[PDB]
Amino acid sequence: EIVMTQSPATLSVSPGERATLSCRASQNISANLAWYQQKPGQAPRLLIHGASTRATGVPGRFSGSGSGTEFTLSISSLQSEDFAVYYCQHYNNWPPLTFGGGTKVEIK
Amino acid sequence: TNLCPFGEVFNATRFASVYAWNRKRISNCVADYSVLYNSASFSTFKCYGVSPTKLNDLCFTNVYADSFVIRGDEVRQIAPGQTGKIADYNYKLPDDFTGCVIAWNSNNLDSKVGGNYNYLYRLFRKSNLKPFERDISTEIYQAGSTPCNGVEGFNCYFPLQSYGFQPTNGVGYQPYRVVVLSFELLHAPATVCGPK
Amino acid sequence: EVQLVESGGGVVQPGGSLRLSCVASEFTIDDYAMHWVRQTPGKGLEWVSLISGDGGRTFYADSVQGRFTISRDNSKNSLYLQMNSLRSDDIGLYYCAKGGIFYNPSRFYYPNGRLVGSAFDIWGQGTMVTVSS
Ligand SMILES: *[C@@H]1O[C@H](CO)[C@@H](O)[C@H](O)[C@H]1NC(C)=O
Repeated sequence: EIVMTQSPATLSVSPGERATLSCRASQNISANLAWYQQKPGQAPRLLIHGASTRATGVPGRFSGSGSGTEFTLSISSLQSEDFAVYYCQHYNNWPPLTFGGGTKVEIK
Repeated sequence: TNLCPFGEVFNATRFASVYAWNRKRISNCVADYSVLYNSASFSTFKCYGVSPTKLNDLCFTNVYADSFVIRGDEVRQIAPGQTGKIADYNYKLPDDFTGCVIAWNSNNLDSKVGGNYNYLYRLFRKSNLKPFERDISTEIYQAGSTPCNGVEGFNCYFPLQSYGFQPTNGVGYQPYRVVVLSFELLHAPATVCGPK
Repeated sequence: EVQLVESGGGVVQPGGSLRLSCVASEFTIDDYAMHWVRQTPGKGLEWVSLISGDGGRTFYADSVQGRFTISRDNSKNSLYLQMNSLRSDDIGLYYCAKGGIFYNPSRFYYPNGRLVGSAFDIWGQGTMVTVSS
């Protein structure tokens, strides 16, 4: 039912710069929004479970912030291994789960 | 000649959940075990460490009746040296166990049209339960790599989940009521014996 | 690593029937509520179907609630999706997933229960189905 929207449609940013992704939800989520990244040719993998708690095996450069309606994913530094499409999924109480549109991170 | 209160235990209207199994101490009474075996209601009557026919011929200090309700397929896990959710994290029998386990179907008694969701069992535990150990704490279980500060989350799960007992579901999911009679002669005095 | 391997998806004409089977390796799916998630090429991930831990409570997306039916086999460690009457909107990859446990209603969860921690940490490889004439 709820709609998850990513403000950055496509972020073409040179490597080595902070990246900001903004996720907005229709209803108060109360910090139940995970993040996923998908490189081409691979299944998307869990990146940040919870609002800001980084997941297992994730480099410390990725960070989460925000709560309530608005959440944010911050990439501290952009490398050649950080190019993918990012979806902000929500896992609220009821299982009409909704993903996000996706952000295109491109070189230069 | 006073009979033990087997009727209250077996014919209780409500049976305690498996995660907190009801425990009754039976002593200072004559127990008619033959009545239980003669009844054909009990689907499973596995006995460990003693033969049922000779059961009335032996005396014990205490009889512990552990009563609960578990699904049909999980009644197999009630046996010494067995693995599974009910065996490990809910009710763990010792490998050297002297007693019997009785199980019978209770589909009409428990299941309802909307479904009987009262009974619930424990999903997670940090360490496997020791024999005859019961824990009722509902601390938010942690799957590792992150402490949630007691807040439900991705890897942080509430330990208890409720059975869904639909009336027309398969035989595996139908509610089986189980009573484990553990006979323990703790020391020299013995008060429980069969009829003469 | 924990793996999910799927099969049974393939090209089919519109209105046909297909069945997808996903097998879990190096862990157990007895308690988790597994998901079927459709990723249409050119579109983001779309949650399609859900099944409870015991299979008693099954949810579906609004678009595909009429047709798709999901079942699970804990003994065989498998998840089956019986697709029927495929439409043009169903052309895309299909992923198995392991969401959080679906708590059936109880004393602690009176209003119809809750789905806790439904973040898909484990993703299958994918079995693309095609609705082509
Ligand atoms: C429970 O009640 C039934 C009759 O309703 C009776 O036949 C049975 O013996 C009772 N159970 C016990 C343990 O006495």
